[PDB]
Amino acid sequence: AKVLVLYYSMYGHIETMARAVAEGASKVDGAEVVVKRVPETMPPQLFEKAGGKTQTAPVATPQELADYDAIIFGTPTRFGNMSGQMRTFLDQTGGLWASGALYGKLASVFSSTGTGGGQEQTITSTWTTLAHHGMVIVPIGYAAGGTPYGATTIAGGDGSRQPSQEELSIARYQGEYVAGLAVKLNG
Amino acid sequence: AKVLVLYYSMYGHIETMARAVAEGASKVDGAEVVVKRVPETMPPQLFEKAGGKTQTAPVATPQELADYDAIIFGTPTRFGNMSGQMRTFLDQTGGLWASGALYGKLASVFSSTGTGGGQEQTITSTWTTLAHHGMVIVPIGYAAGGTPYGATTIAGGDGSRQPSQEELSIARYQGEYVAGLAVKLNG
Amino acid sequence: AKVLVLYYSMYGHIETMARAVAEGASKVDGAEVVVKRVPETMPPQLFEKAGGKTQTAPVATPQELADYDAIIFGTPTRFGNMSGQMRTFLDQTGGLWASGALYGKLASVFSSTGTGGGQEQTITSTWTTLAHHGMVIVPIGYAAQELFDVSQGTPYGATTIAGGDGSRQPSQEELSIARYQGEYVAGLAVKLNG
Amino acid sequence: AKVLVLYYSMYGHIETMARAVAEGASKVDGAEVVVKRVPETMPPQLFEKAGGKTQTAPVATPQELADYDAIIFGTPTRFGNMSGQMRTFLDQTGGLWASGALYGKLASVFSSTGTGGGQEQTITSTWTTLAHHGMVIVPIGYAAQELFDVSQGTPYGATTIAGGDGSRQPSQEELSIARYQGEYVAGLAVKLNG
Ligand SMILES: Cc1cc2nc3c(=O)[nH]c(=O)nc-3n(C[C@H](O)[C@H](O)[C@H](O)COP(=O)(O)O)c2cc1C
Ligand SMILES: Cc1cc2nc3c(=O)[nH]c(=O)nc-3n(C[C@H](O)[C@H](O)[C@H](O)COP(=O)(O)O)c2cc1C
Ligand SMILES: Cc1cc2nc3c(=O)[nH]c(=O)nc-3n(C[C@H](O)[C@H](O)[C@H](O)COP(=O)(O)O)c2cc1C
Ligand SMILES: Cc1cc2nc3c(=O)[nH]c(=O)nc-3n(C[C@H](O)[C@H](O)[C@H](O)COP(=O)(O)O)c2cc1C
Repeated sequence: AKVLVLYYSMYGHIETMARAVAEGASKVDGAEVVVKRVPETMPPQLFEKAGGKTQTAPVATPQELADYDAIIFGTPTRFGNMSGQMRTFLDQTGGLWASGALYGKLASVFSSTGTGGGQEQTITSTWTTLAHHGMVIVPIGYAAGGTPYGATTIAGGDGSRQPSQEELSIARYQGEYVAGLAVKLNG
Repeated sequence: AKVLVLYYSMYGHIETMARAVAEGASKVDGAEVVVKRVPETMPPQLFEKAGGKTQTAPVATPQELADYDAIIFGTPTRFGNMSGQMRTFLDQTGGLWASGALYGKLASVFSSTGTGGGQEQTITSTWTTLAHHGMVIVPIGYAAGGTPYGATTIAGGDGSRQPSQEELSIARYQGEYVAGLAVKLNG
Repeated sequence: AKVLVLYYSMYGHIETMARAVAEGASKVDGAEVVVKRVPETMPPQLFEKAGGKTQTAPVATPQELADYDAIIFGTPTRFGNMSGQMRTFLDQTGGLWASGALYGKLASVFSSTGTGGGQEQTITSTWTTLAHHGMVIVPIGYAAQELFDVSQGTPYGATTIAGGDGSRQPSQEELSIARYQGEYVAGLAVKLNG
Repeated sequence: AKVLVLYYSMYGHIETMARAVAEGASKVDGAEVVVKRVPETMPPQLFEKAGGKTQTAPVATPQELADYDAIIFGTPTRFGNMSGQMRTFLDQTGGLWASGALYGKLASVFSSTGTGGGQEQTITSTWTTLAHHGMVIVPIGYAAQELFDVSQGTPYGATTIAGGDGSRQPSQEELSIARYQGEYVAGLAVKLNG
């Protein structure tokens, strides 16, 4: 089964989580794992002014999402929604929608946040879009700051540092668990 | 694989939908289907005053939910949430939660509504509880009044009549599709 | 303006928060503040065996919600929804809905959780119902620090952590935010209604 | 009171609804009403090829949102969320968030959909962001029939159906509800701010 970890990061928190998700997924024998990012939509000079961390993962196209049995989506919490970049990207998947291309495939969501709240709403509002595509939605439940909706990191914004070891463990779990389901369903 | 259709109905709309869901599930060779209701919490005299339709399906206990590979939950739209009866029932599943008993099992949701709106919020707010239990959430997507979140019936409240043939077809689809996934995952 | 703080509590956490909300509301001259609870639905023997806490607040009826200008709703988080007791109570507001009785009145929500997870969904899923009644929804955002009586969460409404075992009590930081919510909502109620 | 109707539209459906909202708002004496759009993010050539509609409204900046008492946000439904254009615009409100600039101001939301599905989630997921800014959320409920200029949906905000092919235009029933929303929000804005 093929697993895509697909993410948006501006300051590297989701980037770090994505690597952990992918490590977890790669523990599953039957699973082929790939990590890609959605495009940055901000002009590089605006990204740099804002202090962004340049992302180097390969860039996904909207249409290649069809190639995978499971897609694990990472986004920062942006006032309780996914980022504009992820939203712009998903707004480009209309052509898949029309064809059923993601129907029945597994979807799961991870996030990162400051200490203001909103991470639950980010994850569940991202589910909604995934449901329009007919994707099967995988929460993490009581595996575990924490939500049962998906892994999170609390990045205590500004002088910000880094995901905790416990946070990265839960992120690894989410990838291992999603990948295991993907192999059960698809070989 | 074992499939439970679990529902709450006061005026029979969800009752009618549940039968359709179960017909759909029963089309799947590997699937064993059972229909049960959550208890009515209103005193019978209060139910009758309100014009309720007496429900006769067997009553589920909260703990027997553990026996099934997939659970398809039906609730009327009540101001954009599940009914108090379904909420009281799910509030009794704490003992399962604690043990992981529903973790990884499939969950899906259907609803009924008047013409006021709220059906989307009823379905997605019910998902949230299912996620706390670690259940895998199955939307219906573009199979289809309609929502991709789950089957609905628009019961145009008062002088109310009945689910449409197209509505009942989508409800059958939801059971067939959920049951098919349950057999893929569990035999 | 008349402000109702309407709550459900099994183990006292929301009760403590309700009292805080009401204290904040009472700071507003011209706000008349009342605290009531929704009925317990569990048999008393079961409530007692479970260690539920007895409470002095008067029990609300659904009808009387019409008599206020603002209603601040408190509920524990039950798997990311309001409690079955609050849901069952709100399901008895159909007659009010049909007459418009709560339309345009102010509404706000507070919660409690064991370990954090779900609190945002509890608050926003309760907003849904408030919107069907046409109530004006008041989130708390991140208010100016000087408006809190303790020097310092969610923007959706005040919350408290009860711990995994239920033994934690609300901190003065948490209670300060609850007091702020009541004062802020009551302030708006008087601005709109005298 | 100053009321901003701030919208995104690709094919004109939300533009038509915005104009309706503004017409309703303008009925309130003392309400100063302004309509602006968020910037298009697609390259113009791609917008044109896709059949996007050109529009006269002035383009808003994020900063100027601070200058209003009420903001009524319009967005098409994009898989049950606001559009990437509105999301990208709101993600540029961090400086306003940090200064409190929108706190306590009134907010309300309207939408459009192709075939119905998702509209409720678009509106309530936009409320989330408004709450992070501490805005007072105004749903429309089911208002008294006599307040609509056409004799007669969701309670969360006005909506319109564009059809599967995008060719449907908003009905006078739908537009009446949009006009109501603007008049009702503007009325509240003047009650609160003069
Ligand atoms: C536009 C904007 C909105 C934000 N909204 C929230 C929020 O609602 N709650 C929160 O706690 N943090 C919020 N933050 C902080 C980010 O979620 C946080 O810094 C996250 O760790 C960044 O992930 P990244 O490094 O992958 O970009 C927001 C940041 C931005 C830029
Ligand atoms: C307390 C209450 C709340 C209601 N809320 C809504 C609503 O938000 N939107 C709606 O369109 N209908 C609403 N209705 C109507 C019911 O969803 C509808 O009648 C449904 O078909 C009943 O299903 P049942 O026959 O299975 O009870 C509500 C009804 C009740 C009693
Ligand atoms: C059925 C049930 C479900 C619960 N779900 C959650 C949950 O989703 N998240 C959580 O952190 N705590 C949860 N709790 C813990 C409660 O939120 C906690 O008991 C409550 O906040 C206490 O408030 P009270 O003392 O006013 O009853 C749950 C408790 C029960 C009984
Ligand atoms: C990426 C995308 C996703 C969409 N998702 C939905 C949907 O979830 N539900 C729906 O009914 N229509 C959906 N539509 C149709 C739009 O909501 C419709 O084009 C929009 O309401 C038109 O408003 P406008 O003319 O102002 O752009 C979608 C359109 C696009 C381009």
